[PDB]
Amino acid sequence: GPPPAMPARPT
Amino acid sequence: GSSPKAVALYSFAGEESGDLPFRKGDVITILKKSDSQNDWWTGRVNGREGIFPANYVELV
Repeated sequence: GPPPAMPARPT
Repeated sequence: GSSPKAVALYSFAGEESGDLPFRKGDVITILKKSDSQNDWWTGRVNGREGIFPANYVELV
């Protein structure tokens, strides 16, 4: 499969 | 406890100057992490230090 969705960047 | 290093599962190019680019299979030294893989960690690889998506790596 494709590379996965990334997490939101850190605060 | 958590491994000192992780292996990249997928390539990551980065988008901004503080990001940490790598290719699948690269061995990253983890310098700062959290309990979550749905987060960004800090690592050293390929001559750079910076942040990257933690779901892109597997702890060794």
